[PDB]
Amino acid sequence: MRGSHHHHHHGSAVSAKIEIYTWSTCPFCMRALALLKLKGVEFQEYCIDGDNEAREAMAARANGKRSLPQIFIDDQHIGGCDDIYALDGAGKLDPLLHS
Repeated sequence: MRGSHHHHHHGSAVSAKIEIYTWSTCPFCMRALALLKLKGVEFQEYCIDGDNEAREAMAARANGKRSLPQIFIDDQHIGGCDDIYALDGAGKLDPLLHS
């Protein structure tokens, strides 16, 4: 195991689970994607263009909301584009991404 390794009872290596549901061409989705990309974090985008079934799966997790985008971090519903930008402006987004 050659390398410079961090030990703190981590056990199996896991990380933040970051999810965003989008339409690719929605300007609010595009703005939220830009913010996540600028943070440099690894994240999963559920691009659901034209997919009603996926929108209903999204709504089932997002308090019935079908507005876009919808963002989850470690399985918690964060909200939409305005919500993530508001958190960042308050200095509260970085801690949630783990930093």
